[PDB]
Amino acid sequence: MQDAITAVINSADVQGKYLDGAAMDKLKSYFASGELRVRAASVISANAATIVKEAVAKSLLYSDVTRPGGNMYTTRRYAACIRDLDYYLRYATYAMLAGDASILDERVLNGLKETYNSLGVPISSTVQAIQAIKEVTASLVGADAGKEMGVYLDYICSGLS
Amino acid sequence: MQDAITAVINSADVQGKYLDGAAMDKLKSYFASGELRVRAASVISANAATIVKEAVAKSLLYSDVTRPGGNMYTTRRYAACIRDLDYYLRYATYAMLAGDASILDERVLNGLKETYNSLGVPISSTVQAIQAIKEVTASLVGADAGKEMGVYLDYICSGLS
Amino acid sequence: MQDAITAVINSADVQGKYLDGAAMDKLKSYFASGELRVRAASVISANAATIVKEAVAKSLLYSDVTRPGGNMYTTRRYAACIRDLDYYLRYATYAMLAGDASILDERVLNGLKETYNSLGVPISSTVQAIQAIKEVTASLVGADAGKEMGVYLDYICSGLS
Amino acid sequence: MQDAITAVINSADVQGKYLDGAAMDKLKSYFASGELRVRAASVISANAATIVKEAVAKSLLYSDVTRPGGNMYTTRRYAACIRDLDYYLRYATYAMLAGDASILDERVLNGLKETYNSLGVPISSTVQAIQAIKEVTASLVGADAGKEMGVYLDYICSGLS
Amino acid sequence: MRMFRITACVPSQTRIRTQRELQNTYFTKLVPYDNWFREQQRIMKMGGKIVKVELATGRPGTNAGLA
Amino acid sequence: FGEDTVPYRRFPTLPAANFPNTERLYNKLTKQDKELVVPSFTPVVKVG
Amino acid sequence: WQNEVRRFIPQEKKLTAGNPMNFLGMARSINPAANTIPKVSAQNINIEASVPRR
Amino acid sequence: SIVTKSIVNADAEARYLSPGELDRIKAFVTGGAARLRIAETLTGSRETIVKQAGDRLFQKRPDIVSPGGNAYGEEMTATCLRDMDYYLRLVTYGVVSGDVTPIEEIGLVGVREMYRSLGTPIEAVAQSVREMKEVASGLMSSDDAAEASAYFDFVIGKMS
Amino acid sequence: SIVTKSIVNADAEARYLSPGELDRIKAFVTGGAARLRIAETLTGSRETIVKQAGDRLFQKRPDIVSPGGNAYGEEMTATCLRDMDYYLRLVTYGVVSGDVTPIEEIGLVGVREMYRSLGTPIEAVAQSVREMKEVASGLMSSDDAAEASAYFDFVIGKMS
Amino acid sequence: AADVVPATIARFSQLNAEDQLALIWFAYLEMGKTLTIAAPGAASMQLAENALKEIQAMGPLQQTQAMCDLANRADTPLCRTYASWSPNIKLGFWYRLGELMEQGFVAPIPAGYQLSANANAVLATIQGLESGQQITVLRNAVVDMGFTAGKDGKRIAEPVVPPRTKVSIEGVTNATVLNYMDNLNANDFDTLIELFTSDGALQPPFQRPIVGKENVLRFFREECQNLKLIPERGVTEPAEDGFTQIKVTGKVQTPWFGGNVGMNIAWRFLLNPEGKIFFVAIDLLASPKELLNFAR
Amino acid sequence: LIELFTSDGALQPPFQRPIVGKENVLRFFREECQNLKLIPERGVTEPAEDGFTQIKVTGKVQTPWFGGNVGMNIAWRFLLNPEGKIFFVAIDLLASPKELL
Ligand SMILES: *[C@H](C)[C@H]1/C(=C/c2[nH]c(/C=C3N=C(/C=C4\NC(=O)C(CC)=C4C)C(C)=C\3CCC(=O)O)c(CCC(=O)O)c2C)NC(=O)[C@@H]1C
Ligand SMILES: *[C@H](C)[C@H]1/C(=C/c2[nH]c(/C=C3N=C(/C=C4\NC(=O)C(CC)=C4C)C(C)=C\3CCC(=O)O)c(CCC(=O)O)c2C)NC(=O)[C@@H]1C
Ligand SMILES: *[C@H](C)[C@H]1/C(=C/c2[nH]c(/C=C3N=C(/C=C4\NC(=O)C(CC)=C4C)C(C)=C\3CCC(=O)O)c(CCC(=O)O)c2C)NC(=O)[C@@H]1C
Ligand SMILES: *[C@H](C)[C@H]1/C(=C/c2[nH]c(/C=C3N=C(/C=C4\NC(=O)C(CC)=C4C)C(C)=C\3CCC(=O)O)c(CCC(=O)O)c2C)NC(=O)[C@@H]1C
Ligand SMILES: *[C@H](C)[C@H]1/C(=C/c2[nH]c(/C=C3N=C(/C=C4\NC(=O)C(CC)=C4C)C(C)=C\3CCC(=O)O)c(CCC(=O)O)c2C)NC(=O)[C@@H]1C
Ligand SMILES: *[C@H](C)[C@H]1/C(=C/c2[nH]c(/C=C3N=C(/C=C4\NC(=O)C(CC)=C4C)C(C)=C\3CCC(=O)O)c(CCC(=O)O)c2C)NC(=O)[C@@H]1C
Ligand SMILES: CC1=C(/C=C/C(C)=C/C=C/C(C)=C/C=C/C=C(C)/C=C/C=C(C)/C=C/C2=C(C)C(=O)CCC2(C)C)C(C)(C)CCC1=O
Repeated sequence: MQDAITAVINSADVQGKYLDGAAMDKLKSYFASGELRVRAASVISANAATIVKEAVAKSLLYSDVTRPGGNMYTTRRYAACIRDLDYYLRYATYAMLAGDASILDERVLNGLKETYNSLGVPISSTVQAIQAIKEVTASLVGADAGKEMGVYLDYICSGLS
Repeated sequence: MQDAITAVINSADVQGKYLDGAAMDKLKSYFASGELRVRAASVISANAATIVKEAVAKSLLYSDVTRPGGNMYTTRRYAACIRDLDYYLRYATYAMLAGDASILDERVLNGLKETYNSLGVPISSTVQAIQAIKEVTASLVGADAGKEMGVYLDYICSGLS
Repeated sequence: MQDAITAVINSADVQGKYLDGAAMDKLKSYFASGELRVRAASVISANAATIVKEAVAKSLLYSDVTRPGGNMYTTRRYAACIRDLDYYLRYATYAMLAGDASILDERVLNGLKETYNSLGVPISSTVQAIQAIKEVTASLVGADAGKEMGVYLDYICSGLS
Repeated sequence: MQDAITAVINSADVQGKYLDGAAMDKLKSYFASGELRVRAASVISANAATIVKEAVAKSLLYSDVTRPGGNMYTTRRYAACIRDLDYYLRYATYAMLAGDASILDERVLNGLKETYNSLGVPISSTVQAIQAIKEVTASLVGADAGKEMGVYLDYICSGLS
Repeated sequence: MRMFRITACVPSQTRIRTQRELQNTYFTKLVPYDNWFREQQRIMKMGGKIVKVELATGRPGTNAGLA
Repeated sequence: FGEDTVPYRRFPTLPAANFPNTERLYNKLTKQDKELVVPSFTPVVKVG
Repeated sequence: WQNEVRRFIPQEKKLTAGNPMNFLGMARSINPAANTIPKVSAQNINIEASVPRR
Repeated sequence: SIVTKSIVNADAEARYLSPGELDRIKAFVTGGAARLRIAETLTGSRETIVKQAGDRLFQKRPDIVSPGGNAYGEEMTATCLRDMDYYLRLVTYGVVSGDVTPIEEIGLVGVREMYRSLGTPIEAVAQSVREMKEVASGLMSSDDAAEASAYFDFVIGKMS
Repeated sequence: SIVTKSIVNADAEARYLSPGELDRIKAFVTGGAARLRIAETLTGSRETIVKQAGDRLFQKRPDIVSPGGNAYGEEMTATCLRDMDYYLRLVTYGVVSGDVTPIEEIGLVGVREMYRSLGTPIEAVAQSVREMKEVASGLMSSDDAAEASAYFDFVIGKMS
Repeated sequence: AADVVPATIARFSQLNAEDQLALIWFAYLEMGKTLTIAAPGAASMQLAENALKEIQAMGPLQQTQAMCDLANRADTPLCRTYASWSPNIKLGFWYRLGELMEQGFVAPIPAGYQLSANANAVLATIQGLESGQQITVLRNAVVDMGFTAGKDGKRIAEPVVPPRTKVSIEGVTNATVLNYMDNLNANDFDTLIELFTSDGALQPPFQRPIVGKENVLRFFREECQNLKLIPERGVTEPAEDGFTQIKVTGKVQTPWFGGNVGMNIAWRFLLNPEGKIFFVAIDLLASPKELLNFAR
Repeated sequence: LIELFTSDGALQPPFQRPIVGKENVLRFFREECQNLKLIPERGVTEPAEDGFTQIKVTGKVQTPWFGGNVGMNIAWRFLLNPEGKIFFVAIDLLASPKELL
């Protein structure tokens, strides 16, 4: 996977040059964002379970998916959704802390479409739950950290779409 | 897989007959090939690392292929290319000593084009690598042995492309 | 495909928001650049017949490509090569006039990479020819217009990579 | 395994009492020694191969063991001895970092004395090889870290006794 | 092929398995020489105590003919 | 599987795509086809 | 009445970072100190004590 | 990068980054000004650092350049200098990133295979990088010399 | 021994030896006289073979014995002569056995690690065994020259 | 002859510690032009730069004492550290000592020393021999050198030899500046602490000026140590308020702030019209040579 | 300006060790010498080893540069390359009786 710093490193090294002024500027910009990234990551780790709980409450509960026959039926499957939302949130936090959403399409989106197609998961329902998580985390962490987290979560949603 | 001898054997067996004159002359031709193939295999086993070394030094080495952007960059990708060449050389020796390309197209062409495309491998650069392999093998094995080795390597190249 | 103005309009439409100060300043920037782009387009339309000629002369004449075995060999292939370069020149001029890369995204690089790979044509030498025509157009048009043309052309090269 | 902190914690927990003044003093001692241990680890990681090579050369090379009929004789047994000394160096460095010999007891000493007894490997020769490693590492790191590194190596030799 | 026989006691340090476990907690196996180092490294890293090991098959110090 | 369990088909959740790859591997009978279900993982970022 | 006689040679491809062409001049400026050809023939060396024994 | 390494460890344990990892990343991002400055310094001293590094390496082991060595002529010595510039660029990458993963990814995986296929003495390569480190430390601030020496030392250990 | 190799294959397959293995052992036992002749010739002409091959290797790679090299010093050139003696005797063992098992077991497994530890250029050693090949072929008969060359080719490829 | 190297080894063997040390020093002197060139990289010097730096930091008297202790295999920590090293490490360490002596970083030999007859004969034999047996003889000689716990002895100890002129300035004959230069060559900074006034304005090369008499005394006690100053000429002019500006150029025959044994050093003195030395600035003039640079 | 510098061109700031490296000298110019005026007065020129041109130029600095505004002398020691590029430039801040620098 690639972060904001190794992204600049590989961008320079593909042409093989050294680190010029633009590379140093990009690294300094990432270092400036690092404070916000670290604070948001710590808060999200602290409130991970509550965030997914609230998103599930406001996006999935009391609907056809949770009703009998629905994909959220069969409590093993409900726990599977809880774990999946936890995975999405944790890897979104990883991507936000890295500054590049390469881990999202490497360790997360890789095979996700075919997985959900085989398992009959409601893709739009999962996407909607992801925006619910995005809104909850944005409210919890603020405007800028919420901005970055929403960027990466919506990248995940676009990958699902 | 199969070689010329097993090819004549199973061609007879599928019709459920003994060895007719055509099979006898085919076997005689393969036996006449014989010691030439075994000598070429022995010399190749002698200078196994050599042919790949000078083939790389001729075609791939000191170029954009081994430069940044080219697929040969980084020691990991370089050694991966060397390992690929060693695979190709051992399969070429096996196919030479057998007399058929069944070993190759059962152990080479199966999914190789698609896997190299997934890795974004340069098919042209690979083909040039096998070519340089061909000349370096010819310069050490002679004229007819080198010619048949080049024929097998050319079949490998055609399957790769 | 959309110009800079239409791209701004579509962005504001997607956000469901009016053209705020950022949109107005971007549109004013495009309006300022309009005179430059129009004059550069007129000049490059003047010299379009010859510009590719000197670009190829300084790029891909009397090299391995032009000779037999080279992918530019034969009148048919050379005409295809010059036509490809003319396509790049005309569509990059289009992109410069529009102030947006979407035209090249959808009408130029869409499928071009795999098309070249299937055709076997030299993508690296195509990149070099595009670079050479970049310097030619830069010298022909000036500094700022040449810089815009160069960013379009090396974006084309990055897509073709 | 254990370190100094875990060793102190277990020593307190076995009688089920809180960390008293002596435990805090030991923890302070380890915390002070941490910088020195880390620097020594950096040096040994620098010179991992060279330390083993010098130790074997001054301890076993051109001696009875390396000659035909010796345990270190033959390429396979030479490689085995080199690997054993490399693992000894690495695990002694691990113990130096941890501040505790538990890693050596439960990762370097259980199943090794009787393994050498089964293989006929010279315990009296491997002891001197470890001592040569101790001398080389002492010369590199210095007397301060070298004393504790030699303490751990002497522990290894005593366990091997 | 110069195999090794080892008795090792491997406790459980993370999970309380409710079914019978002596067969893998206290066992004596025959290990090939090539895999002995890897097996012993794995056992130590898993935390077991190597109670005993002995070269059941093969001869010590064979300079040739060990397969 | 430990030292006493015969290996059995698994249904891992992670890492990514491992579940679909194992599903494609195990849903086909022996010698069903010669294609490669997972020839390799196309890396998102190419070094050099 | 000047005229531009374009030549056989292709236009020289611009040097890149990976190529050691730019290091060629640096290596020449280095001019590393080579080693004289050793005068050893090994015939009068006898392998009973000439090999180290420590 | 250090952030990438921490993310990988957290993913391996299937959990969020611990407070220790977070504080380490915070300290690294705060102190990144010095790392960028030292990368700039090594980039500027690139030409000289390579020059006297190669000179000291050749003096310490002329066999690599002498008849029979890997880089006997000026041409192959130029290639050797090119490789030394590669490794300088990799150490710069490591300094800016803060962690050795770029170094391992670019120039330490399969390096033994590379320098056994090329016949290059890997011990000679290690000595060359070591002289590189010595000259860099000489022309660098002492504490910053240690900061770069961490990555130079890691490359030395991997080469050896 | 090819007999031991065939026994290993048969026991792995859990079957008695096949006609191929029987014919192989029969041919080996019938050619044992010529194999022992080759072994006796190599043993008798060992010192001249090793010395000439070592000098040809010196001419190929003067840097091996140049100052600062692994073979530098009369001690470190006599040790090359000793190593060449060891490998020649190993080739004699392999010739008399008919298979490469003793060679792989005494000089090929762990050899790269040993020479990495000692700093030796295994490529140079491969050139040396090549030169021993030409010298032994010159001193030896033409018909058995191919047979000895097969084992020399094996050793050169493996230790290359 | 086959036994040339063992014969030379025995001949080096009967020689004493003084003979052995003188022979090795002259061998280093003849090295490259007459003896085998040095390629120190082949030896693992990484386990030896610690002792090398320690010996460099040691003072010249203790430097020679440690060297003679190593030569006669005395029981010292440095002797044991040398002995435990491999023979190539020992030879590389001796070569590093020779390089340090040639560059002035370590206390060199007495001026105009001559080899003994036996050592000269053995060195002539070494020069006659080939490079291979040359290096073999050198290695065998150096291996036994250094103390290893065991059965060893030395017939006679080689004791360290127990054993100043006014500096002459062309164009400058100021008593204060002459006393300054002579007492720095003698390391008489205690005398200088009153030789210059209480201002204590010193200008180390590539550094900002030092302020304070205590600061100048600390600088003299720490940095300045056994410096060999050989000024060439000088010029004196009247500065403001009767101050004397004295620009004196010479050379410093000792490593000094990354300075060579021969370096064009220049001292600019603002000396008090009534007092003595108000400010001193030291500048090492550049040339086609720059190793003390630190970039930034 | 720095094109007059040699590729191995070095700068010697006052009170600081020499700086070697083209971009290093660029950095010195663009973060240390920032909008300062100098008043050179006189100079001398002669040859030097390796074909260099040693030029000692004395002038007055009228801008704050490490202290001593206006009343400090700048000594440019120019070891120029034989081609003409400045192989080494040393800027020495000769000081008046003013102290506390
Ligand atoms: C110099 C310190 C040592 C040395 C060097 C040497 N190298 C080569 C040739 C090559 N080296 C590389 C290595 C790399 N390329 C990469 O992209 C990476 C990571 C960025 C590495 C490590 C390669 C690829 C080559 C081949 C040529 C090329 O780069 O295109 C040579 C010459 C080999 C030849 O036969 O030409 C030499 C001499 N040799 C020594 O002895 C020194 C210790
Ligand atoms: C080198 C000759 C050319 C080249 C290729 C290249 N290959 C890889 C990676 C792999 N190559 C293979 C291929 C095979 N493995 C097999 O077992 C067989 C048959 C025996 C084949 C043909 C595979 C499976 C891999 C990936 C797994 C591995 O590393 O072993 C790379 C690296 C790709 C990467 O993304 O890292 C490259 C570059 N490239 C060239 O430029 C040469 C012409
Ligand atoms: C010239 C710089 C290089 C080159 C050219 C070349 N191209 C072809 C063939 C094709 N080129 C294209 C590309 C386009 N067609 C379009 O309409 C556009 C949209 C913007 C593009 C980019 C296509 C589609 C073809 C295939 C059909 C055709 O014949 O035109 C050839 C011939 C290939 C063949 O096999 O006949 C050639 C020679 N060749 C070089 O070597 C130069 C690097
Ligand atoms: C000579 C042309 C090349 C070379 C050789 C060289 N070898 C050594 C030292 C040893 N060689 C061996 C090898 C073996 N021992 C075995 O048991 C076997 C099979 C029976 C082999 C092949 C060993 C073990 C040693 C260590 C010494 C000892 O045996 O006691 C040296 C000496 C290295 C040094 O400096 O000490 C040398 C020079 N080196 C080259 O560079 C040539 C390519
Ligand atoms: C070298 C100093 C001595 C020496 C080495 C030697 N070892 C073996 C074989 C083995 N060594 C081990 C060692 C370990 N296993 C562990 O878990 C640990 C913790 C790090 C250690 C140190 C093992 C498991 C083996 C057996 C498997 C293998 O060979 O890899 C040999 C081979 C003996 C033989 O083949 O008969 C040798 C030669 N020999 C000496 O003489 C030195 C004193
Ligand atoms: C409890 C009252 C006493 C006691 C017990 C104790 N046992 C263990 C660990 C193990 N106990 C067993 C025993 C069995 N496993 C089986 O499957 C069966 C037969 C079906 C038996 C009898 C085993 C195998 C273990 C180790 C492996 C495991 O637990 O799965 C412990 C823990 C020891 C440790 O720290 O590892 C304890 C405490 N201890 C007492 O003090 C009581 C008298
Ligand atoms: C090529 C090669 C190498 C080999 C390199 C070699 C050959 C290295 C060998 C170098 C040699 C020969 C070094 C000898 C140095 C002698 C010293 C320091 C003695 C000084 C005596 C003093 C100060 C005493 C002075 C005295 C005092 C004080 C008096 O006042 C009066 C008495 C006396 C005069 C005694 C390496 C090992 C590097 C690597 C491998 C490799 O192949």
